[PDB]
Amino acid sequence: FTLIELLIVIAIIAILAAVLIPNLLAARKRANDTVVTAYLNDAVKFQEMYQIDNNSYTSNQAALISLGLKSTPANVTFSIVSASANSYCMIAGHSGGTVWFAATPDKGVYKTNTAVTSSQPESCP
Amino acid sequence: FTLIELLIVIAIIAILAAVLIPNLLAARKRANDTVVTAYLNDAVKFQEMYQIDNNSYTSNQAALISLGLKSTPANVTFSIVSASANSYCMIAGHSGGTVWFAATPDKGVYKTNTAVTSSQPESCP
Amino acid sequence: FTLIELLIVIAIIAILAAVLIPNLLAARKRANDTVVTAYLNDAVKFQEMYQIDNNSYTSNQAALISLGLKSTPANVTFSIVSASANSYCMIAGHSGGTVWFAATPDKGVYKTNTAVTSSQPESCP
Amino acid sequence: FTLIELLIVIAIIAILAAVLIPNLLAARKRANDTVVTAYLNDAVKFQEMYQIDNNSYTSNQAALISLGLKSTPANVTFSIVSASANSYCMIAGHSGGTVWFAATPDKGVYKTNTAVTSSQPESCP
Amino acid sequence: FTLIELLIVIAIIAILAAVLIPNLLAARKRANDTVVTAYLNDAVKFQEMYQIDNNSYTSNQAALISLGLKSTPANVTFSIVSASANSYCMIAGHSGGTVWFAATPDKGVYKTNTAVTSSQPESCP
Amino acid sequence: FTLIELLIVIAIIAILAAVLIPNLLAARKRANDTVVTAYLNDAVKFQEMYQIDNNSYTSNQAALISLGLKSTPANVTFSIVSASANSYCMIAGHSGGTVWFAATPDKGVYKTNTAVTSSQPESCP
Amino acid sequence: FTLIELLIVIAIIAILAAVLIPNLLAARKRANDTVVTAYLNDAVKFQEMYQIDNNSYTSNQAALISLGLKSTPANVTFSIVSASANSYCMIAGHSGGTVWFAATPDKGVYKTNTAVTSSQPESCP
Amino acid sequence: FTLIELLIVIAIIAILAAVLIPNLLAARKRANDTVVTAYLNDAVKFQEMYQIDNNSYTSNQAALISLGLKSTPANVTFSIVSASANSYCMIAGHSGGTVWFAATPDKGVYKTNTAVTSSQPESCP
Amino acid sequence: FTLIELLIVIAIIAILAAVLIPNLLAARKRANDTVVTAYLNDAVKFQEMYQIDNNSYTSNQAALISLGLKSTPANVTFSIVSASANSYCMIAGHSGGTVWFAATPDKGVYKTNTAVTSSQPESCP
Amino acid sequence: FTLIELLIVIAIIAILAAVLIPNLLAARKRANDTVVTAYLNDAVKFQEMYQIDNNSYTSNQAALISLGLKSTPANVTFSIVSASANSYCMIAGHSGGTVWFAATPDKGVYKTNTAVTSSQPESCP
Amino acid sequence: FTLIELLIVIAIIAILAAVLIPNLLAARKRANDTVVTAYLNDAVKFQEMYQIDNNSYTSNQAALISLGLKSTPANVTFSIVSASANSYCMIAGHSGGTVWFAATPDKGVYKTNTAVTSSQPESCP
Amino acid sequence: FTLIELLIVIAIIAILAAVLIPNLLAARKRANDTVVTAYLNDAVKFQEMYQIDNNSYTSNQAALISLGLKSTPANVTFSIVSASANSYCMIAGHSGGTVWFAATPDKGVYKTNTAVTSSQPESCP
Amino acid sequence: FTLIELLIVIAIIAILAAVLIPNLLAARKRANDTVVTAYLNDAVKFQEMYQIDNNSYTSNQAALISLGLKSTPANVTFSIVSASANSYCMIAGHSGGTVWFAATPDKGVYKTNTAVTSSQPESCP
Amino acid sequence: FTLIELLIVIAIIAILAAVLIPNLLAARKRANDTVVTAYLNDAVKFQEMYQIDNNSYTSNQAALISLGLKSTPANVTFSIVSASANSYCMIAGHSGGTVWFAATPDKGVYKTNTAVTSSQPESCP
Amino acid sequence: FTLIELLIVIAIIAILAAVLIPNLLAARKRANDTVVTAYLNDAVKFQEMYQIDNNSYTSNQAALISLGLKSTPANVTFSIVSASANSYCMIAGHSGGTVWFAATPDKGVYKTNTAVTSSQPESCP
Amino acid sequence: FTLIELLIVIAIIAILAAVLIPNLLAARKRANDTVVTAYLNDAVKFQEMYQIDNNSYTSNQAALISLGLKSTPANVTFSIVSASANSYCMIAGHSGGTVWFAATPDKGVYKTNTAVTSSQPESCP
Repeated sequence: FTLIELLIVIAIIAILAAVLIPNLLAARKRANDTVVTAYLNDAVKFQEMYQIDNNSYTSNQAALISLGLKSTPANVTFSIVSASANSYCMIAGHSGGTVWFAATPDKGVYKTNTAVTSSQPESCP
Repeated sequence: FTLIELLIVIAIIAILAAVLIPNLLAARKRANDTVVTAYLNDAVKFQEMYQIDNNSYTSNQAALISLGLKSTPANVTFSIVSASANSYCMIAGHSGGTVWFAATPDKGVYKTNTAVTSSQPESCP
Repeated sequence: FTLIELLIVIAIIAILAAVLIPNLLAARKRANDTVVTAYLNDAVKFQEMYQIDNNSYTSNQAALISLGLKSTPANVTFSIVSASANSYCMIAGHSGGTVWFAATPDKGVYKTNTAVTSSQPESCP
Repeated sequence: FTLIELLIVIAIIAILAAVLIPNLLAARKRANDTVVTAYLNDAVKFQEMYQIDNNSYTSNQAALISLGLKSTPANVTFSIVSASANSYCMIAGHSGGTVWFAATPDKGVYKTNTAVTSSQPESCP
Repeated sequence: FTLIELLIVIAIIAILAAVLIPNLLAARKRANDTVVTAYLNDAVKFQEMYQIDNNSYTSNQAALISLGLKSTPANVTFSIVSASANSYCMIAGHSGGTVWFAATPDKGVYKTNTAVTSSQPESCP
Repeated sequence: FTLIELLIVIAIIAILAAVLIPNLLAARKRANDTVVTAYLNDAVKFQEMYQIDNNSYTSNQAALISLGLKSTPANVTFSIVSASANSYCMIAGHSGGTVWFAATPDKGVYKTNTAVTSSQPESCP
Repeated sequence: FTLIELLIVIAIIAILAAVLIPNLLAARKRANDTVVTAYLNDAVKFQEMYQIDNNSYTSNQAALISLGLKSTPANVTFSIVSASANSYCMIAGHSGGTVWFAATPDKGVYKTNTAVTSSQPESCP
Repeated sequence: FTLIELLIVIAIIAILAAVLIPNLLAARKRANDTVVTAYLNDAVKFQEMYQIDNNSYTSNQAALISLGLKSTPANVTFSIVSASANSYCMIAGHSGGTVWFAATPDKGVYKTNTAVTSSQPESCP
Repeated sequence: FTLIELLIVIAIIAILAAVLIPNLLAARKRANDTVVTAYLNDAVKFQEMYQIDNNSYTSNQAALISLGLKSTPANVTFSIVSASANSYCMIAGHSGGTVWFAATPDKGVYKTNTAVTSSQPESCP
Repeated sequence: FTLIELLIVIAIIAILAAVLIPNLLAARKRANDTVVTAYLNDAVKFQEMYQIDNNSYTSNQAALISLGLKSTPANVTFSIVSASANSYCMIAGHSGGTVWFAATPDKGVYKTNTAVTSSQPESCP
Repeated sequence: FTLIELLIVIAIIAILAAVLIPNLLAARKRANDTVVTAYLNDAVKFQEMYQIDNNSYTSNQAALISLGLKSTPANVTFSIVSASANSYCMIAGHSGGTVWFAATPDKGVYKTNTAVTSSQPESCP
Repeated sequence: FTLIELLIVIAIIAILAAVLIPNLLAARKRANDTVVTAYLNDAVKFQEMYQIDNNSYTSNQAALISLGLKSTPANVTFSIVSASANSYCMIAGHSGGTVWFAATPDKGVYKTNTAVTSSQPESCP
Repeated sequence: FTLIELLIVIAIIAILAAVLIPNLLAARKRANDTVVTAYLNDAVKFQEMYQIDNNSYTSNQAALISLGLKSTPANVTFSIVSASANSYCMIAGHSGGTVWFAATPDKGVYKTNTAVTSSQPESCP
Repeated sequence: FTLIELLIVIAIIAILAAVLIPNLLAARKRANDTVVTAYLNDAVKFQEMYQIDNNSYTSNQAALISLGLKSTPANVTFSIVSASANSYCMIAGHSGGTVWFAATPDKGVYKTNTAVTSSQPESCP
Repeated sequence: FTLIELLIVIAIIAILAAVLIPNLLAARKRANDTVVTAYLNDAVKFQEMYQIDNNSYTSNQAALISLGLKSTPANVTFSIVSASANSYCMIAGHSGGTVWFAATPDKGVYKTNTAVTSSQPESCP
Repeated sequence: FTLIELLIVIAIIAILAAVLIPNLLAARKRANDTVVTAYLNDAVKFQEMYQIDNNSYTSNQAALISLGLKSTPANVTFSIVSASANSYCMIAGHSGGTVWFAATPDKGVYKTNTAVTSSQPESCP
């Protein structure tokens, strides 16, 4: 067991420790988008359930939570823009996500061009 | 269980969440037309019942409701234009519908070219 | 139970609601003519009953009503034109009827070319 | 086959059931007068037949019935007032008729101003 | 086939189940009036048939039934008020109808202001 | 257009089909009596015409038919009982009538207590 | 889009497929009664038309069909019991109906206690 | 609201639309016979009125119309065959009737075996 | 959340998307027959209304439309074959229906063996 | 394949397992309301079928089941409050539903303010 | 990067590969029931369409397929037991399903106690 | 920490990197089919919505998009073959899918034998 | 090859053997949570499958295992707290995990504050 | 630099060369199990993909390889036992592994008691 | 301490210095393959992340680096051959490695027969 | 044994004692880098474990140690710069190492240009 045989093993550990460790930040961004997309997909369901009861759409979040929807997820900024009798607009996004996600009845849940680092969209596209 | 196998599953969920969610706003428009058509179809019946009693047609809605007709539905703007001894004209429409629906004795319950976003028709075609 | 199966059912209800509802205004016009023809047919009888008593025909309606004839029907404009010792002429019509109906002893109760929308005939044909 | 098509048919039956049914009470009054006039016309004949036999007129009804005259009709109040050698007076009337009918030789069978609801005339005009 | 696509279908079924189901109670009221009007119209005929036989009108119902008239209909309170030699008065009404219907010879079969919930009229107008 | 709206329409048709159809058998009985009364009234006339020619009354029917009287009507049993020089007796009745009708010169054409279901009267009352 | 979200959607489809599908067999029974009642109502009319021509009622069906009546409907057992000069009795019923329907002139078209599964009534009540 | 519930409702409407619609052509034939019988009954009256004036019967129709008789009805072929001093023969029939109707003084107004589709009878039976 | 759990969910969506989507073309065919049957049922009514006015049946469609009948429906080929004084024949059919529907007074509105893909029937059966 | 690459995959599975699993309890509540609404909609139909037979409404459930209605569904408390000759009131609700559903003829099938956790309504609004 | 760090990663992959892979066979059973329920639900519709045409129910499957129904699905044993004029019985089941599904008009499409591993039910419950 | 212990760890990473990485291309093909099936399923809905408005089917895509349908998905070649008044044919497929998918009203959305690498089908099977 | 060169190699092996060996106990805790989360996620699925069959939720585990669920995993304490008709509560945890995991329908599968070293939660939060 | 200082260094190299060299054969066994588990996990996926296409499971391996699955790995004996329409059984194992691994849909991929030195299992547990 | 004892120690150092020094070049080759395999394994992940965003695969490397991928490693020649919408091919290799490594979606990351001393492969196998 | 033979042996020991003793300080520097790289590699793991629990990254070291991470190694200056919700930066270095080592999620554990003799980096590159 030489020093050179130990020294080359130390050299390879430095190489393997760099390359084999994956990009963590990028992997979480897409998982964070799934949380935003899932919560908006759930939000659309409980909007339709409130439409059965009251014949309208909710401006406030507490109305949707009372019917059955969960509380806002960790590091997520859910915010309903507006809700008329026969329409709605719900913007939501994760802090370390990719982009903001809108949610309307005609277009469904989709993603906008605005970044999560930038400010919240005033109205959905 | 790799990261790539998880990553592609996250990618497919984003695709399925977009395409499988149907157009909600469009689906409700036709259901809203059925509510307007049904209420006008009911309104025509209670107009004929008032014709049996009083030998005339009602200008006011409260006369039709007293005989048996239900109250005006949620997000519906029912409004009788005019009602002579031997005729009537009743316009009605949903706020998030397609178009206004007229209701006369000779033509029955039919739909007009005027949109629900536009103002109420003054007289039926 | 799909959305398309519900959507086609909504489409067929719109078709059935248009075609199966009959022409109400036209149906009442002929029933209104029967009321005018019946009242003139009754008016001819009580004219003959007054002829038994007084040996003449009545100019006024109150004389015919005193013998037994009913009051003028709802939305009907009965009006005796003239009544000599050995003749009479009685025009009558419904507001939402087809045409005016005359009533003389020689021709009986018949219908004239003048429309109910137009003014009352001065004398019977 | 709609409910509205059935409902309007029910409405027209109510109209036709009112107007087409004639005045029954008035129609019978004139037929009842014919029964009184016929019985008095027959009574005058059998008075002349008794004049051939006895050279006088009958006070009692049974004398006229013995010669051939029929019994008093149903709901008729026949009553001979007086009968001298060369004259007679016979009042008669139906209960649901118009007026009392007299019967003398000089004037024949005629009708008086006294109503059938009012009491019987003591002597003929 | 999403949950939201099923959920909106459940929402529309709730709307269609409310509006498309017509007013049953009101529809039967007018049909019940036709039964009362028809039975009184039949009762008037068999009163005239008894007038041919007996020269009077019937106080009891069993006399009219013996000639040919049907038994009293289900949930109908037929009742002859009075019947003189030359007149009659017959009140009748359905339990779940609109109003009581009278029947005299001079006025025919007509409807009175008294309601079926209220007590039976003592005499016809 | 619901199933319940169709089902109630089927229910009302069953009610209207029962009540509005009149008693046919009873209506024909009185018309059949008019045929018997008319034929006996005609038979009395041609008996008087034979009295002008032969100075007697006919026992056989063929003698009356030769003068001008029509043949016996359908479902009618005309039969002359007896005919002396200065009198006659003629019984007649319809198979589906009410009662047998006699016909003598002194009493005219009248109806007897014997029913048409029962056997023919041997002699008139 | 989870498996549990798909699995619950499959569970609700099984529930909706059971409850929303109406009772078809029961719905047709009442429609089948309308066919029997309508055909008997038509049969009564053409019996009266044959009475105008021949002065009797038809035993055979071919006589009624020659005048204008339609052929026997599908899955209906029409059968005239008897037909005298002044009466008739016509039993008819659908194979998958409720009960047999009689048809006489005095009682009109009515339904009997005998079931369609049981044998045909020999004579009407 | 299922498709099957709508589909069975469409099936029942097809059944009810066939059976409930009565035979129109046959119903009019008997009404057309009444028009021919009425016009011949009127023609017989004005023949007797001409007999009072001229001591004969009319060959031409214009003579009867001048006295008071109406013009020939729509779709009716009135035609007087012959008219001697003390007799007459008048054939008449509707185009869509049953048979030709004769009219003589001895037999009155009666119907012949010749059909309306076949040619006009040369002389009355 | 595995790939296999996502993959089986994709497999079930393909199965549910095939089986749950109903036959649309077949469902519309019967609704299209109702439109043709309803329009012919309406056409028969306005033919009878023209018969009241003119004492004949219409060859042209514009005469029926002037009285009150609606315009020809979308994708429907209405065409009156012939119309004599006392009869008519009206063929009609939808482009994507089942068969052509005839309409005569004696047989009512019925369906023929000729298919809508095949040419129009020259005359009704 | 590092431990950190496995560890982050375990972290994302925990996130996806929380968010993607939908609210099951809320989804079933609306499906349970459809079962109650469907059963009451069916109950209203068989109430009208009993009205055809007996001319009344059923207090007991076994009468409705004998006509054709299904047995009470699983975890549903159907209960008829009252049923007069011309009216009815039927309360029903699911154990894990939203609210109780009433069912009257005038208002149809509707939902009340009373919760399914709370006790059954004594009478419908 | 040690061997122990690789060895524990291999150990966790074995654990995750067992637990995260769901029960595939059970998931397909319920999807297979949906295919059987959907095909029977479709089969019930085309049975009603054949009832409109032929006034009966089909014993053979080829008759239902000719109207519009699809071919039998993969690994499904559809088989109509019997079909009278006013009823039917249709058993069907998937090879890897749960139980056999019946289909009658009165009970609708329901599931029986017989297993798919066991033989086909001879008649529906 | 030997070189051989590092060397075997490098050897196992090469094995795990090959086997644990799943088939990505195959996984996307089935997800791409879901996008095509979903878009055709949506296309069928908006074809029925255009049928409600215009009483026909659309040849152009822009008509369906104006009603509410989304734009064509990424790497998808949607193309309507033909659209008559009462039918349609819509072929669609993904570039990296499995096969082309047709969409007609009678057969619904189904997959054809033609591959996505091969050219587009001219007409649907 | 000196002793000092061997001695420093022995010194570095002691350093590398300490630092490079990862925390095994902590790595397994999160993998153990995945086993508990996966088994509860599977348990929720088979609870919904039992809800399809029996219309309730299971108290016992053997009912869920009979449907298809696997046996309880090694070193896992699965235990269903309660299961009403329309709800359930299932606590589960690994012996060397982090915390207990609950599982209800409304909240899904989530983790509680109670530690695995501490006793089992009596009811879920 | 003594001989004893060199001699002890030679002695320590002999000790370090024995202890520091790990068990290679045992380390590969678990890596070989991962290859078998991964290939069976992949085999289960492509079995579900063939189920989408053909509605069955594959007996032959070439069918799975054609869809996308890789060739059999080096020193691995993959072998499908049986594959019915709704099930499968796939045994596989490495030559220098631990035990044979089965793969069914209900149990997933699991390991059996049979050793790789022993013969292949005939059927999976 | 002799010269011979020193001389033999010098002789053994020459032997130990030859044999104990391992093959360095060969040890690095396999570590260099791990760097290429790791970078391609990372490259495959960021290709799937670009597929989520743009619905395609990247031809240029800068697109993958912008998403999160690291810069090309030292002495590594990464080069994307081609990238269509639904596929890709990425060759990469180390200068002192063994062979070139390809990377496609269907086959994953694998090694080719071409040596690193030889030129770069034009397309992947 | 001469003095010169001893003297040359003393001379060679001085030469061998200089050359054969390796560079100790340099050998430890690379081993010290492995300790820093290993501790940062461990620190990255327990940062991801805290992200599972709290949905954030730790600023303090005591939070990471509580989860399972070891205490700071001897002669190592670990120090977390900052830690937002979705990112972190951790600098660490040995006193007798080469350079400071950073540790972020996107770049992994890498080495910076700053020397260990120089002061600690304020933020990672």
